[PDB]
Amino acid sequence: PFFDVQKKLGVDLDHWMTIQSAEQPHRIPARCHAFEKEWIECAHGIGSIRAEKECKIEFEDFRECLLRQKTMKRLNAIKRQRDKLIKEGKYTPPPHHSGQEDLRP
Amino acid sequence: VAAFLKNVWAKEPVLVASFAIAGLAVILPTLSPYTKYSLMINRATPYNYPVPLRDDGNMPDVPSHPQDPQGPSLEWLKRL
Amino acid sequence: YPTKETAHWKPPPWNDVDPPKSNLTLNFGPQGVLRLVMELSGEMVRKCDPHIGLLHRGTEKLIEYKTYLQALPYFDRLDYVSMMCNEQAYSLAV
Amino acid sequence: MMTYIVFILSIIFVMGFVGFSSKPSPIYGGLGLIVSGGVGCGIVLNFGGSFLGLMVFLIYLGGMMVVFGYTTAMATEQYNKVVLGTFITGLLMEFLMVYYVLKDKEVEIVFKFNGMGDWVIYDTGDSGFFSEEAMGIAALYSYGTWLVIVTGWSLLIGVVVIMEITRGN
Amino acid sequence: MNLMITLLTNFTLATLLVTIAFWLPQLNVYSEKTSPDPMGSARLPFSMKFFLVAITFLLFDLEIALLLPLPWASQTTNLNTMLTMALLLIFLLAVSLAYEWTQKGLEWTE
Amino acid sequence: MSLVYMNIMMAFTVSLTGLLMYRSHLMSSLLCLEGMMLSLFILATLMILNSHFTLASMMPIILLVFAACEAALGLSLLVMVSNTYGTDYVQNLNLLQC
Amino acid sequence: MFMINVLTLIIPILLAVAFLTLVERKVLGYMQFRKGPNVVGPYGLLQPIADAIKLFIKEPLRPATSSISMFILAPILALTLALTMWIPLPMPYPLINMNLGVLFMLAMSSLAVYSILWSGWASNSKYALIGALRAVAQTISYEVTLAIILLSVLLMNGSFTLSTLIITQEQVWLIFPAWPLAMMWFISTLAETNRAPFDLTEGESGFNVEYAAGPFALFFMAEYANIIMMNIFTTTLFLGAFHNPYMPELYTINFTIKSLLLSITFLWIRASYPRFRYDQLMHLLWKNFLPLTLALCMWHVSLPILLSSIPPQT
Amino acid sequence: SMMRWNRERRRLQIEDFEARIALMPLLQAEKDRRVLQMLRENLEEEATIMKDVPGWKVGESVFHTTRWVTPMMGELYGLRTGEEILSSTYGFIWYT
Amino acid sequence: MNPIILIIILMTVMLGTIIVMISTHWLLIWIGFEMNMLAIIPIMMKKHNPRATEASTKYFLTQSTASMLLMMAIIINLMFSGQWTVMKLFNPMASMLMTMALAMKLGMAPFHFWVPEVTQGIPLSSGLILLTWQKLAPMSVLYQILPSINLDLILTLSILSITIGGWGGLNQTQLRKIMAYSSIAHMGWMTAVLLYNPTMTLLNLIIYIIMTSTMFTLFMANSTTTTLSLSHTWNKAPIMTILVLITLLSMGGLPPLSGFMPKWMIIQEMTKNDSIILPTLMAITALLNLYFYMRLTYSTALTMFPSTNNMKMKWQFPTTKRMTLLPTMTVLSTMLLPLTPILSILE
Amino acid sequence: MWFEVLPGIAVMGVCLFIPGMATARIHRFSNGGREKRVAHYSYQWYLMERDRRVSGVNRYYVSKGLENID
Ligand SMILES: CCCCCCCCCCCCCCCCCC(=O)OC[C@H](COP(=O)([O-])OCC[N+](C)(C)C)OC(=O)CCCCCCCCCCCCCCCCC
Ligand SMILES: CCCCCCCCCCCCCCCCCC(=O)OC[C@H](COP(=O)(O)OCCN)OC(=O)CCCCCCCCCCCCCCCCC
Ligand SMILES: CCCCCCCCCCCCCCCCCC(=O)OC[C@H](COP(=O)(O)OCCN)OC(=O)CCCCCCCCCCCCCCCCC
Ligand SMILES: CCCCCCCCCCCCCCCCCC(=O)OC[C@H](COP(=O)(O)OCCN)OC(=O)CCCCCCCCCCCCCCCCC
Ligand SMILES: CCCCCCCCCCCCCCCCCC(=O)OC[C@H](COP(=O)(O)OCCN)OC(=O)CCCCCCCCCCCCCCCCC
Ligand SMILES: CCCCCCCCCCC1=C(C)C(=O)C(OC)=C(OC)C1=O
Repeated sequence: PFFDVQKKLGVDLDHWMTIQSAEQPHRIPARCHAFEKEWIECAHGIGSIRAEKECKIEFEDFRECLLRQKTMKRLNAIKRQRDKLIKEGKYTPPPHHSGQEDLRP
Repeated sequence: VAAFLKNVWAKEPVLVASFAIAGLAVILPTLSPYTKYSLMINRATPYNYPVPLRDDGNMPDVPSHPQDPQGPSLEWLKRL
Repeated sequence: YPTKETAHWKPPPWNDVDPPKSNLTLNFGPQGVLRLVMELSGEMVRKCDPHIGLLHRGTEKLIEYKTYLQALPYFDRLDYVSMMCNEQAYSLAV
Repeated sequence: MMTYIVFILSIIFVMGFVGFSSKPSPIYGGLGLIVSGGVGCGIVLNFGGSFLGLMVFLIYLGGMMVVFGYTTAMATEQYNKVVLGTFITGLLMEFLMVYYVLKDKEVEIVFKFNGMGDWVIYDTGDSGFFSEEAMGIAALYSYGTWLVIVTGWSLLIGVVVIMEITRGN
Repeated sequence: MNLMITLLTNFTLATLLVTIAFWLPQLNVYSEKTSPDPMGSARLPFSMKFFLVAITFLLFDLEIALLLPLPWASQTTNLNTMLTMALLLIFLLAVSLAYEWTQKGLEWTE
Repeated sequence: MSLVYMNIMMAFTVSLTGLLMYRSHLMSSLLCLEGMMLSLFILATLMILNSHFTLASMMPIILLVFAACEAALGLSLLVMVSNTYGTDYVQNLNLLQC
Repeated sequence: MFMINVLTLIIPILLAVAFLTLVERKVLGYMQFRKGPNVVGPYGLLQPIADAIKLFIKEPLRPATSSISMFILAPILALTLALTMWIPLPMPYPLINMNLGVLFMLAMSSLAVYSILWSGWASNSKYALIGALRAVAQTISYEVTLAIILLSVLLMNGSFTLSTLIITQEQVWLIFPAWPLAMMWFISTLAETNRAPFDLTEGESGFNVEYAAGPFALFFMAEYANIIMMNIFTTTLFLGAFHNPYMPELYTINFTIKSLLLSITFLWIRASYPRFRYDQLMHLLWKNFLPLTLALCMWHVSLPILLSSIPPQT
Repeated sequence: SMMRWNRERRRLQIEDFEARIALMPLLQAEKDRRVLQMLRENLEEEATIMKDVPGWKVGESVFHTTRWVTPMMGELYGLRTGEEILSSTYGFIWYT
Repeated sequence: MNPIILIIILMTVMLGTIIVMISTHWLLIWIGFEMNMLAIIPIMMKKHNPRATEASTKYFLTQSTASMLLMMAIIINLMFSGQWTVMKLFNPMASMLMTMALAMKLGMAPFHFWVPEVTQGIPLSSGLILLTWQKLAPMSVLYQILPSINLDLILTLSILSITIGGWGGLNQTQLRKIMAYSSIAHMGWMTAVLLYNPTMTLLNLIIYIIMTSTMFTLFMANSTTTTLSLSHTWNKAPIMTILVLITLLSMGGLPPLSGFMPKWMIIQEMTKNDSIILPTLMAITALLNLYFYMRLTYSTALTMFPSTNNMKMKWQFPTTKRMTLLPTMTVLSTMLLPLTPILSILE
Repeated sequence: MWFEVLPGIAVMGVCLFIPGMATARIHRFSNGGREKRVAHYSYQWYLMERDRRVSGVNRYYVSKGLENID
């Protein structure tokens, strides 16, 4: 029994902390504001059963924004191959990846 | 009601001062002419960048320069 | 259905009340001088038992072997912040 | 090493819980939970949770664990193999987790876990002239009105409830 | 980082002075002491009143924890709601104090 | 996912299995329960700071306050048990077997 | 270079705690119509040195402790927390310039009761444990009015930054708008440090009577570091001095004179009053200071709003 | 006195915030060129490292969207030195 | 207890259950459970004996463990979804932890081990609150997360609750432990149909609360906590034996009574989903609950156990106890089966 | 008389004077004859790291003015 008193009375007791894309103090965006806005606007109103299969792509992009598992796995692959080629002597870093180049601004 | 006040002011003046200060703190922001200015100052404080509007062609109340006459002014805060 | 395991289980009380199955005693010792045996009930003092005799020196048995002039300076040392008053009390007695 | 420091603190954090989950006595258990609270506070502070970390000190440690140690001091009259074995067991399980995720840069206990330092997943921008965590806690009085009502009512009820059940009548 | 250096220096100075205070008179070979309390051997009597003042501290400290973001909360643009809820939290701390008062909870440690 | 989250979850499970395997004292059970609460505080805090989800920053404080109030209630229960048997041993709490 | 700054903080702390003992004995001498120490050094200036060397070669009491580890950790924690309360103190510049220096000080002074608690449980005497629990209950009681008075003052500051508290008081001392907060604050700092008329660890055996003379001297010097520190924090908080950013030593001399006068005011209060009974200072906290502190907390919430004087966040 | 002085301090806060606002477009342009510099450097070094690895697409986004994602800390400073990593990811937390 | 304090504490129990029912944020769900436990602890310690302190300690420990597992499920949902809406969970680990937490809060087997102790340790009115009002909030959270509840887990909890609540009451003579094992078996029946049709879950919950409130109201109106003191009721008040007869026959699911109404409908919703073995073994296991109900009806209504002499004094006084809604709850727990299609008001 | 207590007060006051004078002089020595940069907020740290990059010598306190542009 979800007695939806907040929609019946028109009061906002707890909807404001419910999502990251809601209204925030000083308009501070979440780090996954755009992905969650896309997943919600995809999945809105069509029901959860249709949302699990018709909005899976935006949900996967949003989960991968939140947890960065694919990004960390890709950086693991690049850094592991990089240290392997350092060990094999076949690669050398540039001067801008060693700290010898007096950064941009 | 006046004998009760002198009685509790003779017996327990800490609690009389406590309820007096608390009652002033409750009622007095609804009676002050400066409570409007607290809100006006808090909304005049620019924590964020004032993101500009795309000029469509009809916005006579939005300036094109910060030193333009139209727009919200803060002479009320400089004067007070 | 009582088994061998549940052979010691007695029934609960009818009013569901089981029986509950003290107060502090402090010996403020000599560490003038005075011993106190406090029976306290928290902050409150229930009993105060002052144990004395830590300066009983047998003064008035020693008076019994000394003359009246000789027993005068024992009175300086009884109420030993009130010396000449006790001298006066003994003098008025004699 | 210093790029892994939050992870390192978390290791001590887990070791701190094996300090008191083995339960030597409630007093050393309280001490282990205090040290655990300090190092978990350090974990919080190294993400930018300054106010939340000082709530771990002021309210969890300085407020609540003081009352735990105070109540414990009014019990357990002042004067094991199970505690020692469980402590070395939890120690070895945690350092085997450490060894696996540091030699593999991936582990999977229940979920998959990266083996790099947790610095990688931060943000590369500024918050301007505020702390975002500070303004989100300050919005408890502007946006969190219902939350303040139910929290203050629970604390008032907590005062009433403690005075009821401790009275014994 | 400077804070970690400072905490380590303070802890190291404290541990150094504690080690010096615990082991500088141990170099002396004074004597071995035998030495064979107001309570004689009685068990520590529990007092309900110390536990009540400790729990009352904990509950008012949770109310303090709610009160702590007020200097940042005054900067809001919803000042009527902020002021109402601020006065309401201080009033609920006052009502907790009044209920602790009038039901004799603040007695013999008043 | 992130490597620190592994340790905070594993700390929660360590304090769980400590709370799910008593030795004698009820106070050690309360300490395991508050270790669980502390690990929940740390994990919620690291997520909310990590995601820059601003309005949930008041969430761990709430997660503190309620649960510490809960802890206070638990301490009172221990004291009442300690006012019945002299100790807080959980094997004295066995009258309800019959 | 930063470690030089840390040592030039913490070693003069130890020297000022050493000579605060001499200043206390002298000022309490002349207020009691006698002299203080003037034989050991010229004007008694070698009395703390002689007394420290005496205490560090005094025999250990060698007691039976329930915990050896907490018996070691209670002086370590007391000294460490006594030294870490100084590092955000803006005088005119803090060692560690942190954004939440006030809240850091409030937390690290809330952690100071574990020294009393661990040292009381480490003593096998039940009477020492009872006195430790009374001292802990006193201290955590007065922490409440510390936190709420401090919050009510910092509603005029705008932040928890201690360095901003100098900027706050450029036109007036903050003792003028907050003297009831200032006087309840001063008595609450008097009751935090177990200082007379609130010294029930010397009223008829405290928590640390079971230590050796060395660790007792360490507890004593942590307590006097807390006294000097809370007077400096009170001086920064209510009696904030003038600061020229090109001449910082003007602020240093000014707050140093004010903090010395406030520490001597502690010395002068213990030379003037009888002790409270324990329930009487519980009555002073829970039934006198806390209703006034809640009323003034409501007042200092609502007063920047009704006057339009809400201070800046930054 | 606190009324007059806090009102002047609010005016000073607004003056500092307007200075920040006037400087923000220059800082935003510099930051945009900064992060695109670092991503192009990482992309070219990824191209010259990940040649032996089978099936590797250089610059392969892990998102199905073509929208610009704000770059992560490890995406920018992953190939650089740990000193720059510390001085870009813990410095403000550790600064005094 | 002060009556004003009692009213404020009972309104706080109700307010905790309401905040669980009406909120859209998981933190407010956890807050409502915390408020509910925090307020219901003094209701259990109403009489101040060591049994109520033991019962309240066991209740506190199990509900606190469940609240911490609930918050860990919430926090894992925040990991894998970044939001806080009270809806389906976005991780099977969070779903398993929340199902475990709610099975602990309901006291479903094998987390049942607190329910017969705590109900025995507390008075009959607080046992009524524990066995009726404290089900409404966790069943509401289970009602809202049923897209994510694992089928095998909730059905294992359901059949283990029905079997353990069946065999538990067969050895009992205390009425509060009988009602507690009856509670465990009925919660098994309610969650066995949760993923198939939650309207029948709400039906079984309402009919169970009516029958349980009838039985506790009869136990309070006769001041009876054991079987053997319930057996003196025919010599004191012969109407109450007929009332406990028809209500215990109704709780066993014997038609034409109202407690036949849920379980039949439950079977009616489990065979549409092609489960035949499972409602059959559930209904066969419900005969155990019926058996110890029949034991109580033999002890109370259908025979006359011998009384004592002092009962003759109690003949000279009528019951002044406020038997609130007892004829209403007696009628609504027995004669309601011809109104079985009223259940569509719960859809 | 009462001025006999003033040597101890003088010693203690010099010892209280030392830390603030020391941190002021060490901040001016370690930061180019000026105050230590106060970075409480991430914008101040952003400008400070920008200063450390535009100085060229990896020191934020080395200021660059109009002479660094044409
Ligand atoms: C920070 C710099 C220094 C600050 C000042 C401190 C320096 C002086 C210190 C002197 C030595 C003190 C030693 C310890 C003394 C402890 C005892 C003591 O004083 O107890 C406190 C006593 C306690 O009361 P009591 O114990 O004396 O009285 C008996 C109490 N009953 C009746 C309950 C039994 O007083 C207070 O608590 C007062 C605290 C300050 C109150 C400030 C009120 C300000 C004005 C409010 C408004 C009043 C007007 C009416 C309304 C007008 C509205 C417009
Ligand atoms: C509305 C604004 C907000 C109000 C709430 C917040 C106030 C802030 C302060 C919080 C104080 C919390 C605790 C107050 C408890 C009051 C009840 C009380 O203490 O009654 C007992 C007392 C007799 O004392 P006793 O029982 O012996 O206790 C030992 C001390 N002698 O009895 C007494 O001493 C009698 C005291 C009651 C009468 C006080 C009257 C003060 C009048 C001041 C001016 C008008 C203020 C108007 C505000 C509303 C007043 C009701
Ligand atoms: C920030 C500043 C902090 C300052 C803190 C300290 C303030 C007070 C400093 C001390 C002031 C002067 C004290 C002089 C004491 C008397 C010394 C003396 O003359 O001792 C005489 C004694 C025996 O001499 P003898 O030759 O036998 O005499 C017969 C003569 N026909 O011979 C002896 O005893 C041997 C010689 C001992 C000399 C000791 C002198 C005092 C040592 C003080 C150490 C600390 C000083 C400050 C350090 C930091 C600043 C440099
Ligand atoms: C029995 C055991 C031993 C007992 C004796 C020793 C321990 C007790 C005494 C020491 C207490 C240690 C306190 C450590 C954290 C203090 C809080 C803190 O860091 O506050 C300062 C500041 C917050 O302010 P803010 O300005 O916002 O941050 C800088 C942003 N520009 O934040 C910062 O500046 C952040 C700086 C980086 C983060 C620092 C983390 C320190 C390491 C983790 C804790 C280690 C200690 C663990 C045990 C604690 C006590 C139980
Ligand atoms: C989708 C569904 C959503 C939710 C729908 C609504 C669900 C309602 C569930 C109601 C549960 C009620 C629990 C019991 C009432 C709560 C308060 C209570 O326990 O009162 C008993 C009270 C205590 O008095 P006391 O003096 O302590 O008794 C001991 C004697 N010395 O007094 C007594 O002891 C006197 C004895 C009689 C008390 C019986 C009260 C029964 C009231 C409930 C009736 C049944 C529920 C309503 C009908 C079904 C609705 C679904
Ligand atoms: C690192 C060591 C520094 C020196 C030790 C602390 C300073 C000397 C204080 C001596 C002292 C005095 C004068 C003193 O009077 C006193 O009794 C109340 C003490 O406590 C036992 C003392 O410790």
